[PDB]
Amino acid sequence: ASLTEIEHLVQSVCKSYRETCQLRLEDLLRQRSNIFSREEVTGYQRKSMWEMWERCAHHLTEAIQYVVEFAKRLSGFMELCQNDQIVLLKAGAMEVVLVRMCRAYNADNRTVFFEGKYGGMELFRALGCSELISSIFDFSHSLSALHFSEDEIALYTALVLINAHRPGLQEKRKVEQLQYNLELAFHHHLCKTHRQSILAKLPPKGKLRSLCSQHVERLQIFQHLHPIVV
Ligand SMILES: CCS(=O)(=O)c1ccc(CC(=O)Nc2ccc(C(C)(C)C(=O)Nc3ccccc3)cc2)cc1
Repeated sequence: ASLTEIEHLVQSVCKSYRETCQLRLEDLLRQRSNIFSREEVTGYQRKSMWEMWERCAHHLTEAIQYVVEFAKRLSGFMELCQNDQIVLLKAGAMEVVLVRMCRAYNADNRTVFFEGKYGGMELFRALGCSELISSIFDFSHSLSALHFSEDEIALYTALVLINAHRPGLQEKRKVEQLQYNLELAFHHHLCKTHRQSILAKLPPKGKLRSLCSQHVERLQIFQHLHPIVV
């Protein structure tokens, strides 16, 4: 893999992320002053846990759909067998969402974009799972503070997804080769942008898995068997 191949692969992954990022970064940041009022917050707190889990699942499933599309545009991804595609997506899509969603987090007032406005962790009271939400907010606070560029998000989320250690993979060696090229690209690009300092600051990969797994443990009771097309 020449300089040209790596630098192509960078530009390419950043293309596919931009065409699938769901909400423009620009819009997210401008909407930061649009904050839920105390009345609006109380409205969400009073909702049943069934309705809140349903709404949140719906928004997560939409976010996953845009991640499927991102994966469908990674060159390498389609070359894999139907089984591994599904395996990487089942395991990975939600972890990508978690990373992506840090774009919708405002560290100044500890709020997240949700149904057209910004609100704090208190919006989600009715869900019951306060430890989890706090962990998600702490994680996002942490990721927020190192100012991931959009291309950094693209390169990083591509590696979140293209992970050769996922159990169930039938063509593991192929995923490794692809994981390896995405690593060269990420590192290459960090080098050119003088951003190599973020590497030691990234979360451990087991952290994404655990937050997303903890999530699904407290969601299992309300939602399972989600249709999600490829
Ligand atoms: C993700 C792409 S994006 O364009 O940046 C974006 C699109 C749409 C939205 C609006 C939007 O769905 N907000 C939203 C949705 C859910 C949650 C909660 C309920 C806390 C949640 O469960 N978060 C979570 C995320 C990943 C993994 C596990 C849990 C909080 C906020 C926000 C950001």
